[PDB]
Parts: sequence; C-alpha cells; structure tokens
Amino acid sequence: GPASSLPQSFLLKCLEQVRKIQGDGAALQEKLCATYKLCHPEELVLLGHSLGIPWAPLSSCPSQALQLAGCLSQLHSGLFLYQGLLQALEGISPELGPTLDTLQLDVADFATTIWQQMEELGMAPALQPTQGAMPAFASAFQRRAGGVLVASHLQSFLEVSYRVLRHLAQP
Amino acid sequence: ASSLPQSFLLKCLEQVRKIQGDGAALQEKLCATYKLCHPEELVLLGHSLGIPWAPLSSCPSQALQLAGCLSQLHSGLFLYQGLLQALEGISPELGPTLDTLQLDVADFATTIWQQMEELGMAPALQPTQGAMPAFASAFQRRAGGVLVASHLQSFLEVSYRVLRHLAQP
Amino acid sequence: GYPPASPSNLSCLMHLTTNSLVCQWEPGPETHLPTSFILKSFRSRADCQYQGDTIPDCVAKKRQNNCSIPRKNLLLYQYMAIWVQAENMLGSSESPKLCLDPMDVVKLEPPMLQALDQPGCLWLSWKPWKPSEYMEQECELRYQPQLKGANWTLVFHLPSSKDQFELCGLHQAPVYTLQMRCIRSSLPGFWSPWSPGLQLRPTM
Amino acid sequence: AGYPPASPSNLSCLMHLTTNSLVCQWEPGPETHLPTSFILKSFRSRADCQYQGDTIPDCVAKKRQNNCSIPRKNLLLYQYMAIWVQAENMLGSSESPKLCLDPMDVVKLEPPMLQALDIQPGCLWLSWKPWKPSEYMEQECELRYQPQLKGANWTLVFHLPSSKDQFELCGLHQAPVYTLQMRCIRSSLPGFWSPWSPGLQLRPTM
Ligand SMILES: *[C@@H]1O[C@H](CO)[C@@H](O)[C@H](O)[C@H]1NC(C)=O
Ligand SMILES: *[C@@H]1O[C@H](CO)[C@@H](O)[C@H](O)[C@H]1NC(C)=O
Repeated sequence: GPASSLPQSFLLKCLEQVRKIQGDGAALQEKLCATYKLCHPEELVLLGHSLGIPWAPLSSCPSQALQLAGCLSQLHSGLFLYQGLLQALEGISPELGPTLDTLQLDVADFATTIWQQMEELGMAPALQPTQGAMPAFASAFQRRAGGVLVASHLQSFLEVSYRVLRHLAQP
Repeated sequence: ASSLPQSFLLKCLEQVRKIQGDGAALQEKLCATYKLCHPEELVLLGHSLGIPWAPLSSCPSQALQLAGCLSQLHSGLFLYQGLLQALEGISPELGPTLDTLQLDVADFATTIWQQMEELGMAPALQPTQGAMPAFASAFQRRAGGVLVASHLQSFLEVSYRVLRHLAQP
Repeated sequence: GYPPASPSNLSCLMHLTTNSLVCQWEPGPETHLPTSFILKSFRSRADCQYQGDTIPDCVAKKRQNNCSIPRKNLLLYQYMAIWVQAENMLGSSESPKLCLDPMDVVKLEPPMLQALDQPGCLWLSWKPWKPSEYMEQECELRYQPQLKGANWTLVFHLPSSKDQFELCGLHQAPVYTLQMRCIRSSLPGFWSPWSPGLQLRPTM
Repeated sequence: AGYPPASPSNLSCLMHLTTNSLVCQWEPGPETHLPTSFILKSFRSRADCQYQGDTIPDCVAKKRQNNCSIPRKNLLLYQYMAIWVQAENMLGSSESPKLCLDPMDVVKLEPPMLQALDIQPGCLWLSWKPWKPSEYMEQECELRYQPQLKGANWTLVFHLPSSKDQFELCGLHQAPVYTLQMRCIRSSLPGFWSPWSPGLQLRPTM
C-alpha cells in the first residue's frame, strides 16, 4: 500500500520550508548582485576549494522508501552545515545582515524541525552531527564571495532535496 | 479545478458505499428469510410488477458542465426512494432492514439536491413522482424488494465510477 | 443555591452499532431538587443558521447524563444544532449550541489485524471494523520489539485492508507487538482506538 | 471594589507574515478594579503538546491591550508550541486552558492579486498571482463570478491553482458586466481562507 515511515503532514511542511528558504537565498543572491555586482557564482567557482567551502552530499535518497533514517539524517547534516557556513559569514556587511539573518534562521529551524521529527519517530542518532569544519572568510571580499558561493551551494542542495521530498510525498 | 467541491464528491462516494452495504444487508435478509437468493430467477417479473430501471444517460459530461449528471443521479435515487416506499416495508421481519436502506437513499438524494441548489445547478423542473408500481401481495413485495435492490445496486455501481472519476483523490 | 447552571463539555458520537447519535454532558452542581435534562435539537444547514425542522426531544434517563437520538430522527450528511436544557423547579439553563453532521463524529473501533494464513519477516492481514466498511479509511500500524525500552516504530497511510502485507527488518527481539488504528480518509472524524496488541514472532 | 481574575477565554493566535510575529488575543472577562497584569506564556512542544520542551520568553501585555505578539526570533516555525495566558491580580491568579499550535498553521492570509487582461462573444481573460508574502506556500483558490443583475447568483470554480498567467472564462451571456472575486487557502495543510479579493467588474466581449 502507499505506506511510508514518514507522516504526510511532516513531508508537506518540509517541502514548504524548502521553498521558503529557496526564496530567502534568492533574495540574498539578488542583494549581493545588486549591492556588489557579484552576480555569477560560476565566476567564483575556484574559491570554494581555496576557502574550503564544504559540500553536503545526498547519496542516500533516490534509493529507499520505508527505510529512510539515512536520508533524513543527511538532509539534516546538510542543513546543519549551511547553517554554520552562513553563520561564519559574520553577516557579510550591514547592508546584508538582515537578508542573510532571515536566510540563516530559516535554515536553522528547518534543520531543527527535521531533527525533532527524527527523534519523535525514533531515528535520531546518538551522534549529533559533529559540526563541519568552518571556513575563514578573512576579508570583505572573502565574505561577499563566500556568500555568493554558500548561497549557490545551498540552492543546489535544496533543488535535490525538493525532488527527494516531492517523491516521498507520494508513495 | 472543478465546478464541484471535493468534500461533496467524497461524501457522495461514501453514501453510495453506505447504501450499497444497506442493499446487501437487504438482499441477505431476503435470501435468509425466504430463500429468495438469485435475482436472475425473478428477472421476468420486472415486467409483471412494472419495476423500472433508473436511467443514467452516460453522464461523464453532457450539454451541462455537471449541472445535468448530478440531475440524473438525483432522479434515479429519487425513483428508488419511491420504489422502496411502495414495498410498504415488505413484512415485519424486513421492515427494519428496508427502512435503513430507504432513509439512506432519501438523504443521499436530499444531499445532492441541496448541493445542486447551493451551486445554482438544480434542474428548473422539480421532480414529480412517477407512476409507482403496486406491490399487492406479500410475494410481490418480497420479489419487488429483491428486484429494486438489484436495480439500485447496478445504479450505484455506475454512479460510483462516475463520481470516482470527477474526484481523483 | 438551586438555580440549574448552564451544562458543559457536550459531545456526541455517532454509534454505528446502535445507529444512533449519542450525546453526553456535564451537569455540575448536585442540586437537591427534582430536575430534568432534555437533549433538544433541530435540523439545520452548515454553520447552523437556518432554524429547520425540530427533532424530537430526547429526555435523559433518571441517573444517566446522556441521551441517544435514533437514526430514524437524523438526517445524515447534513448539519444539525444540538443543545441540552436543564429544567428545575427554580429556573432553566441551556448549553451553547453544538453544530455537527452525525457522520462527522462517527465512533470507530479498531481494524481486524492478523498474522497471515523469509528471515526476520512477518506477514500481516487486516480488514476494517465491518460496520464501517463503507467508509474509506487510512491507517497507522505501530510495531516494537518487545524489550525493556518501549520504542514505537510507525508505518503511516496504510490502506483500510490488505490481503497480505509483508513487514520486515524485525530482528531486535524474538517477539514483536503490533497494533493498528484507523481514521476516516479526507473527511472529519476521530482516530479509532489502537487495536489490542498482537504479539507475533518474526520468521527465524 | 476588587475581585480576583477570571480565567481568560477565546484565546486565538494568527501568524502575521507582514510583521513576522505570532499575535495572540484573548477575552479577560469581568473588570477587577485592581491593577491587573496579563502575560502570554509558552513553551515549544511536539504534537498534542504533551512534550514539555523549551521555554519561550514571556510576552507581557501593555495596559488595557488584550493581546501580545511573539516575534519570529522567538518562534520555532513548523513545530507545535503550547500557549496560554495568565492574569495576575493583587487578589489572585488565573490561566487559560493551553492552546496547541504550530505558528505556520494559523497564518493570516490576504487575498490574491486578481486582474483583468489587456487583450467569439461572451469571454474574459484573467490573471492572478498570490499575495507576495505568502508566495512560498502552495495554495488552492476558488473564483466566484456573477452577472450584474436582479439578485444575481454566484457561480463557482473550485480547486484553482495559486497563479495563472492567462485563464479564459467564457459563455458569459447574461449581462454586459460581471463581477469576479477570488480567495485562497493553504493547500493540504492547516490554514484559514483568505478574504475574497475586492470585486473586479469586467465587461465580457461584444
Ligand atoms: C470533556 O469530556 C471528555 C469525555 O467525557 C473527558 O475525557 C475530558 O477530560 C473533558 N475535558 C474537559 C476540558 O472537561
Ligand atoms: C472569538 O474572538 C475573536 C477575536 O476577538 C472574534 O473575532 C470571534 O468572533 C470570537 N468568537 C465569536 C463566536 O464571535
């Protein structure tokens, strides 16, 4: 039957949080392009390795339906990571502090939300995600570029997540 | 997007089922109580007793963007509402079981009517009961029951498909 | 004092077994005078603004603080206003009017879950509570290895019935407890109670 | 004179996307005559609010104001929370029964932006986008239209998408002018309907 280890109300709220955050990052990316003509993340590609911008994988999602402890676990680690990267940007600058703060609270709660659900259903690993290695962002420019990059990665991460979740919503 | 609110269609589908279970109860009772078990055997009496088949002129979507299909569903239910009333309870052993089926059919017809009014889809000419076949003798009431129950049943099987489509849960 | 006060926590449940809407309330202060409670009602439409046909009063039995409206008096799949009135030799009181469709408050009983008739596996089967078989239902099945740490594992949005349902991943104890409960799909209704625990053994 | 506080009732909350804060209002009952104080208290919980999670900062009410607002910075959206109000008077205390909601389940929606289109007889073309602050929410809309006449009857269209670039509505022959309105609601999750948008008075073709 259309059984699933995850409630549907929860999955729909996750999909809504994904869209909300996707709209927050878009605002951030718009601001950075308007305020600092930093508009194409591709141009900044190489600074990801240089700055150490972590990547959050989702290897465990297109291959499971009634057994998904690993999938939620990754979704969480990822959101948790970007929650840290956005914090590391120390607000980027006064002009961007507000826009970025919205993005970071929204990402933090989505991550929290996912954790508490995992606990409720009995999935929460004893091991809390050892917060990923956080980047430096030593100058104004590093923070501005870092922002464009982090936003770009968050974006890619959420597009995949959206597909994974959209799928689970109809089992 | 539809001209009908999903909650209405979903309640319609449930009334159909409730009613299909009521008719089964009825047919079980008639088979248990009077060894009248196969409607096929009584087929020929639909003539003698004058028991009509409620028409459902393929109502997926007609000259009406739904105004009409509901109109037919209502006419049918309305008819069986009457046929079941003409059976004057059938007999003391069956009165209860039939009364349940009758009430459930009446309400379903009512429910559809009121929805149609709310949407301004109600037929302009309100239904006047037709010539109701008389069930003179005990046997006529017992066989009539099996038959009406059998017609109502076929009427609801089609209605379920029609409504199940309009819905798509 | 003795004036009857306005009753509260009025609830009604549609009983499919007796085919009657059963309503119960809270009278409150035990007055020392010959009082009486009458469950009053009238057919109406959504939001209960249309004072429709009056439904026969249901006079509560002597000790019991509840009354049952037989289905012959209800119009299922349509809203109705219900309230209870207290008549005492020193005054009257009424409860706030409740607005329901008897079919929205149907009291469900748990589904018939059984082991059917592979390593670390179990096969189940379930049919719904017969009186409600006409209702499209959705169910939750919960299972746990029977151990000192009661941790419930859930499966959601299961169908009302399954001929054979293979469940696996059961090796954390030799025996597991299983329960299932159901609720009306897509329309108003309350969850049914969880079925009595099934204690089954996963194939070795 | 002076009487001790009555337990507050009709407590409700609505999430305001404009201000991004949960606003709760209640009914204090009978005046007490004493300098009385109300504090909206709450804690994060889980569904059914059995779980006693973290304490959210008390929200104290301005004098004579029978409402308090909890800022977003204090809310954990998409998780349930228990909320109740407490009346403290010099002669006693009372509390309202606890309410259990997820801020996002009581979002207050404003109607969609419905406009006519600047382009066979009896046709109209429409376009609608949802209320911007709520664009991230999947919504479902109902559109109602009627010819301007002697006690016109509303005709409805249900389960419409949240936005449409161009939506052709035809067969409108009963009058030279029709009124149209549209309202939306959160799709598949808890939410109230938005108010109907202000009537559009459009002339069909011919
Ligand atoms: C209301 O009545 C129900 C059913 O008798 C009872 O279980 C519940 O505790 C009562 N709740 C309140 C708030 O009185
Ligand atoms: C409950 O309180 C709200 C807010 O004051 C009010 O709008 C609502 O109408 C009240 N309930 C009723 C039935 O009036």
